[PDB]
Amino acid sequence: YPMAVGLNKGHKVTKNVSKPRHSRRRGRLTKHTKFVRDMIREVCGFAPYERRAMELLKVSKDKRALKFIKKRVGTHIRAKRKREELSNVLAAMRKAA
Amino acid sequence: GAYKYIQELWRKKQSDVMRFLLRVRCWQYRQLSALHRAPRPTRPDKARRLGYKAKQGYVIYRIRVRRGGRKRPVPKGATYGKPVHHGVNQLKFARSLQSVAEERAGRHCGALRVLNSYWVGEDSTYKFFEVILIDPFHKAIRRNPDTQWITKPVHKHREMRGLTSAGRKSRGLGKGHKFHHTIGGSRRAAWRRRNTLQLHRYR
Amino acid sequence: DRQTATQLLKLAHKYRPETKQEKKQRLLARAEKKAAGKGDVPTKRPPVLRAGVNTVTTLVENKKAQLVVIAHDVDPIELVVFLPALCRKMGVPYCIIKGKARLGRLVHRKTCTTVAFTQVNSEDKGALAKLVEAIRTNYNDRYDEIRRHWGGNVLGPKSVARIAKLEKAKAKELA
Amino acid sequence: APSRNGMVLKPHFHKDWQRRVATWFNQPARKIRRRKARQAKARRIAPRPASGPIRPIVRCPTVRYHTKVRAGRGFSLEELRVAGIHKKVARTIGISVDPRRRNKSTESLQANVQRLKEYRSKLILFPRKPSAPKKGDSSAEELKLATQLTGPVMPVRNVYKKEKARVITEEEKNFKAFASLRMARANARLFGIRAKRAKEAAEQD
RNA sequence: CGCGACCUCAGAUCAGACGUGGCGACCCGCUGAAUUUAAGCAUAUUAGUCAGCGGAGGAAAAGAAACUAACCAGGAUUCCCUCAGUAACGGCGAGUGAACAGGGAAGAGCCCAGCGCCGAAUCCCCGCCCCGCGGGGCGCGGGACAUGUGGCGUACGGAAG
RNA sequence: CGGCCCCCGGCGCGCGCCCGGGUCUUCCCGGAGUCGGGUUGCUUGGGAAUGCAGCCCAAAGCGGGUGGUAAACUCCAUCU
Ligand SMILES: [Mg+2]
Ligand SMILES: [Mg+2]
Repeated sequence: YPMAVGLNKGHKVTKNVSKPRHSRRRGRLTKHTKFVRDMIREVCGFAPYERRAMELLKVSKDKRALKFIKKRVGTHIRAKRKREELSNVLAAMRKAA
Repeated sequence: GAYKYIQELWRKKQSDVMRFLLRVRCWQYRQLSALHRAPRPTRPDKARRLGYKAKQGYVIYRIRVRRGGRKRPVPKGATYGKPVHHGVNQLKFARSLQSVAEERAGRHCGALRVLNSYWVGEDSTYKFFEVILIDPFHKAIRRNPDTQWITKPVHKHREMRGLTSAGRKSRGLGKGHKFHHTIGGSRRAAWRRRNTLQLHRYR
Repeated sequence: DRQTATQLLKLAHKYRPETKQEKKQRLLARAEKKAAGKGDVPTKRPPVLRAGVNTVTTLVENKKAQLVVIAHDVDPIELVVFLPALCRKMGVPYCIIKGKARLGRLVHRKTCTTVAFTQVNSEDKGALAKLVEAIRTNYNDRYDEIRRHWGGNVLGPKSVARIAKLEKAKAKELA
Repeated sequence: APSRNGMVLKPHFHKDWQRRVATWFNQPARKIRRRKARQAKARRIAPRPASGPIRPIVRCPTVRYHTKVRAGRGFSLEELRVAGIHKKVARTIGISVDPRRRNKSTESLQANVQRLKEYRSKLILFPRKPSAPKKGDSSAEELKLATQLTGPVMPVRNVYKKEKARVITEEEKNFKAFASLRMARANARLFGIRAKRAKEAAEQD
């Protein structure tokens, strides 16, 4: 019972299951490159918007520590990929001790 | 794997090991002249990913540009216009400062074609840029047939037409719905194509 | 110093890569033998030092290196700044020699910024295996002694004498 | 300026318009110019056809136009993969290649795979000096004509099912009606909300 | 201190090359008003045009998706017909105002940096002769560039062993 | 229609370069003061900012851009 409107829309056609394109894989971590960026946060250091951000994250507020990165890195969804990995580097500096 | 370390170290320029020599050679460039010849590109990874090849032929000027948007060159602010046209002090100059840097670097040398350029320093007033050049008529560039695309004479003065990487960022073009403001060729070609009257022969 | 680094520029000197007048005539005696003799392998190991950053960088993250002779001044300061921390992390030793143009004449070029060791001759391995200890004593045993350290921040000799004269007038008051 | 009953008009001649106008007094001159570039091109090359390569079969984008068939751009590799020819070999054989085209059906995929081998069926090649690596005899007994026209294998072929005649059965004449759409649409804008009202019964506890 | 290696630099009527200027019909980048219309007139309009300034070519610009789509999916750019004087903008006034679909013209595709292997297998100049036109070459020897990285294979449609 | 002169693209000896294909195994895989956000000017039909530019803040890698009403969550679509 095909129908062009509703929930199961459209002409019933079979679907090809096939290996995805190679431009579709852009930002996989690829272990050679994780070795670079883990070697480099001990030869270069951190920034002064995140030296302060951990020392609000380790103690006082984590809403405001989100809301400090929210103001200083662009979007809200970029700040939930900074805050919960500022805490991770702070975790492996705390729970490796 | 060396240049991947040079890339990623340079891409963190607010840490303290970077912003020391990020700013000790802001000072070290501000005492030289306005336009200048560096003998070798002072960040080698970026210049060659734009197309530098360390051989005979290329030459790498760093030049200086004063920062800030343009002030309207009208005497005593008297623009003599309707009140939407009194813009003396808040105007922003729709071509980027990186392409002004490529212009006067390519303006001084008449015989040097320009490939593209990149960012190497800022004070508060000055905004420095290396500019990498290509000599057309050297025999190491007139041979090597993957570089003979620049000795062709339609690539004379790729700034004052706006054909570099930095200049064409400000032309407005591109593909998509975001850039069909300029959907034919360039910005004032679509204005001819839309705003002409295309009466037929059997009209 | 110039004394411990005397051996290193003389140990490496017999691993100087192939210059012009011997590259021209190594192709020839291999050719004069090729139509007569059919030798399988003249050089099973080349005892040679590698040149340049983009060779020496790769040969540490495969651990194919023995020792890293690294230079003092570079056109871009950073070009080099990761290579001490990279070799300590992998564990291949490194030493910082005076002048990027003193090791440039190990290879017949102007400035070569790094040389490293992959295979020394095993009959002169003990010359390498005597001074590679003192190299990783000075550097790789001292990473958190060298990583922490800051440089500069010392006043000029005309602006420190007027500071130290004020120490007289307090140590005169306490007399 | 307006009078008794008429249209209200916005004629776009307030802008300067007499300095960009384009009379087509050369459109006969441009038609018989670009017929010389088809006469003296299709003879200049080869017994290769005019009107370019083989294009594949392509079904249109708009809901408005998905019921119809169009000469597309290139067989997007996969049709070169199921039929098994090399991609950089394909565009010197006379087969167009469009790599950024995808296939998310098996119905449409074999619709060109048979088409490609059908093109490869009606293809004859000229080997250089007649040692003939993987081409047969004298030139298909001869080339039989010089040039082909308006597309190789008639790229429209908007075919349709006969579907001759049928007996209306019991199930077919009772059910499939208008009320099968009003409840179909009612499971389009009252479906996500009914996912949420069942969460109300899982928090009633 | 004297000699030397480099690094940043100068000087030259050094050897050999190169750029400026003119035209500007079409093209490219930037700066760009007012008369006019609104029956007045400040937003708007005229207009991103006139003028000004710089860039070239026989065409230029554009270009091989950081796309259009939301169904049975299309597939670089440019141009014409339609979309359409429509969506949308506007003292929502005066007025300005695209694009995707669809049909045609033409339809050509590709390169690199980077990650890696090959003992710089790369290039310029200089001198000799091969030997050929009105000259450009593979040979033969000598100075450079270059390891802060030349050349082969390589480009995301995957690639390498 | 001829004859007369000069120039064009396409014979064949001596030049010069010169192994591709399908499966399996493993390995590699990417452009930063840039993307984006805040504000300010110009601009567009682009309307809760379409493009452009200045100044500040300045990224990440299952990450990023887009999906034409600001936003948070949740899948997906396409692209690199
Ligand atoms: Mg030089
Ligand atoms: Mg001309």
